[PDB]
Amino acid sequence: PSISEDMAQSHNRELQAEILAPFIAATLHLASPDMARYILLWTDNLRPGGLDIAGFMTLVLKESLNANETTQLVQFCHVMAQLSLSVQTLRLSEAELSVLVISGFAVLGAKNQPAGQHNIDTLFSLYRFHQWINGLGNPGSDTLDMLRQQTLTADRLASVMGLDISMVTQAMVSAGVNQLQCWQDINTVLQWIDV
Amino acid sequence: GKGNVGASGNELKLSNRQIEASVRLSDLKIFSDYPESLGNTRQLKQVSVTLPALVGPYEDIRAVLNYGGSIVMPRGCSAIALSHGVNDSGQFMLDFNDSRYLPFEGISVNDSGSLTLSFPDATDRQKALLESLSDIILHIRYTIR
Amino acid sequence: QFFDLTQSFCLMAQEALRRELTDNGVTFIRGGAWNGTTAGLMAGETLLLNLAEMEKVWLERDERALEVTRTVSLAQFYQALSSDNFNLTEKLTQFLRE
Amino acid sequence: QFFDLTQSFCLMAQEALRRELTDNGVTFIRGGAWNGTTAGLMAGETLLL
Repeated sequence: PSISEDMAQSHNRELQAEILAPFIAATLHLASPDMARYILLWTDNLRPGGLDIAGFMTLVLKESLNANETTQLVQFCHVMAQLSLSVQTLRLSEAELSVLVISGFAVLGAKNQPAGQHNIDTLFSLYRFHQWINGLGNPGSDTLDMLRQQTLTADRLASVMGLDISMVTQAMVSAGVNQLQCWQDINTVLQWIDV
Repeated sequence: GKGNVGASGNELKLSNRQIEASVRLSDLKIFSDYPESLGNTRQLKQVSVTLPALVGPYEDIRAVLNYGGSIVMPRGCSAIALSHGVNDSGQFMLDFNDSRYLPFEGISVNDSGSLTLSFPDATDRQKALLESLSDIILHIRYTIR
Repeated sequence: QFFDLTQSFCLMAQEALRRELTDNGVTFIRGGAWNGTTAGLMAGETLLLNLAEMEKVWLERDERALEVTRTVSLAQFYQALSSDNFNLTEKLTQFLRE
Repeated sequence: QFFDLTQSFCLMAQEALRRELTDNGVTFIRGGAWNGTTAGLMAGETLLL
């Protein structure tokens, strides 16, 4: 009843996700419409059952015109349920998720898989990044700022941590990283300095 | 069955079965009517029209006023009609307090656009009626700021 | 009861709009405002959105239609009929005689 | 949805005023009422201003 096909045949994915965000926020027991829109972007980037968001909404507006793919629609639904409860359990907050989704998880990195799959590695890496976000403290948010671009530099990093610069120099020479392009690099420096 | 006299904007023609008479609004020289003192922006807001020809009972004159300017204000006021012409303004009432806009409101006082008096089927049913036609009066009320 | 009554009024409003615009396709009352799972609450503001949509449609598609008046004479009309052209007054007086 | 609709109404009102004063430069609505960070709240009183 609420929405129709008029903006369903459009090409503006972000507009469609933004306008659908309240409905998913309700059906998914989710906090804010912005997180609904972000997780919509994420599920689109997954493409669970060979679907996009516009297709998702067109099929929903269809009155169960798919005999078998309605189960695929509800599989998409359970998939966003899983990602949403991942967010709830890991307690990720607004800005970190926004950066990760707007960067297509490029600021994370993964193994033999772009962005992020739905396996254990993604969950573990996101959890690590989140404890590190929390332990950054007050300036850590603007740290994410310099993380959104590739201006994340060594001396600023060490100064935020409160640690020595030369430690970080040795860590980048040992870990082989010349620039902290992705959180894989950051995490490797983290593990080397932790050792 | 066809005539043409006049220049662009100020013309009279008989197209198809329809007599057209276009008047260039800028051609009327409303600027010179009153001094530039105590007035900066002038614009048209009302037009009534009179057709005092030989008309008895039961004869129904049909006229159309159309404006074809560049300033395009939404429909409802871009054209008016004439049936009686006895100080006919094109409405059941002459109210200046209308919540809505009067037809032909906001026009530039000497816009490059033109206004057309059009008589349908004068070939034809209004041929006799417009044969007896003498002339037309245009009472234009306009405001000056 | 109050919701049923305002629902009937809003339906009547939609029909009035439909007649005014002489288009019988535009619909805004799509039902479901009495959401049963939630005691049928919070339908007033959904109806308010319906009314806002009504007002938007009415104003945006508004068109001050051009007005024309036509005078018709029954004597001339009947005297000038394509299939049965006849004197109207004479037939009147005759039908009066019988 | 309601805020989008009232945004439309406010913009057509602005256009009506621009016609009335016959000046096309005066602007009052400059967007930003739908503050996305705040779930698009706080637009109503903005339109009031």
